[PDB]
Formats: sequence, structure tokens, C-alpha cells
Amino acid sequence: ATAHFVLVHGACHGAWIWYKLKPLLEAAGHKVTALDLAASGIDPRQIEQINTFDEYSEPLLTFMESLPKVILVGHSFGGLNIALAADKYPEKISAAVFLTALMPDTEHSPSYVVDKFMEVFPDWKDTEFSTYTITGMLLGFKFMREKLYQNCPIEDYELAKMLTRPGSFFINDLAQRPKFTEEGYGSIKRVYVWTDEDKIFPPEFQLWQIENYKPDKVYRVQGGDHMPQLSKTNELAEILQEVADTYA
Ligand code: NA
Repeated sequence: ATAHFVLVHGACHGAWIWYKLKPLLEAAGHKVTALDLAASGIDPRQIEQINTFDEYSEPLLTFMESLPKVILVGHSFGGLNIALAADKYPEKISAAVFLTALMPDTEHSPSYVVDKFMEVFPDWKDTEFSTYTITGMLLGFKFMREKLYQNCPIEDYELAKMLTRPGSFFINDLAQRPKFTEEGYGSIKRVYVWTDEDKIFPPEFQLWQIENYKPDKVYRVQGGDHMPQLSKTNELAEILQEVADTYA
């Protein structure tokens, strides 16, 4: 069965992270949309211009409204963006796939799993942080090479160095905004795809998020780093096909 997948990147990244997965899924007859969020990819805005998590999410929210059902795939921090889109348009979503992602729940503030990630005490190495009138971050080259892309082909790490941009977790926004609702986000089917060699979201942290808000299905990507759409593209495509077969 074929589906329309909507691929959503995390902080500091863009649509380009899907450059190998997208044509592979299209070769199986799926429709694929790979978005740049605000101030991401080649979007013209700068991160200092994005004042709220809603503004950051705008390209996904606009796309969801303009839909003529889709399977959302949120990577890393993109899990928060697809949770927000699901809270708004649950009827348009066949399933939400959380790919080594921050999966929020409905019982706690949206900031909950980001705070729990901070509790992991991640080693940011050469990442640079700053503030604007929100904390922003520019991921370090060594940080990305060792903590995110270490099982990726060298050329994918080269794309990351040429294309990653300043980003933000909008932690204060997430902490003060309303909890995601049981009627919206809480109503949709969820899939978590975890990687067992992830060096920034430890597998134990991915498993904690799974236990904290049990999804309908769970897949392990053996040998995946944090970037399985780059390091494990074929394996990921097979998992997404099964997800389309299950929920379409
Ligand atoms: Na783009």
C-alpha cells in the first residue's frame, strides 16, 4: 500500500537530510513531502526572527491546512513539530512516526521530554550557543561527526557541515504553552523508530520515551546512529513501507 509521507527535520537541519530517503520512497509509489521549517534549510528567515515555537512550525502547519491523510515522520526535535501538527489536524494523519525523536505526551508540559533530554547531560563539544531578544545553537563540526553522523557516509557529514544552521529548542515556549490534548495529539496512531547506536539520544533515553507514552508499534534500527535516514536508508524505507501497509 502507498502513502503520502510528510518528512520533518529537527533543530539546525533542513529538508536535505531526507535527500536519500525521499526518492527511495517515491520509487515504491509513495508521495513524499520534505519540508524546511522556519529559518531552516534554504528558508529565508533567520532564527533571530522566529519568536515562538508556533512560528518555527509555520511551514508544517501551513502545509497541513493546505492538504487536499498523511503519515508524518518527525526526526529528532521534529517530533515536537509533528505533535503540534497532530494536535491541530488529527483527522489528516494516518499515523505519526517518531524517528529517534523527542516524543511528547499529554500528561506533562510539551517541554517535558526536552528537559529529560537535558537530564541525559549531552556532551555538546564544539557547539556554540548564544541568545537573542531564546537560546540558539550552532552545532559543532566535531559534535556532529562523533555524536550524530558517526555511522553515516563521509559525504553526508560533509552536507551537514555545509548546510546546518542556527537553531533553537524554544524551551521556554514549550514549558509555558498548553499541554498537547488527548483529543488531538492523543488520538492518533504513533510509531517509534529507535536506533541502537545513537550517541546523542542514548537508546535508554529513546526507550524511556517509549515507556513513558506507549506507541502502537516500535521498531529498532540496528546499527543506526542519530541520522538513520542517512546511515540506514534502505532499512528505514522497509520499516516505513510496513507502516504504510499497517495504517493505510
Ligand atoms: Na529545501
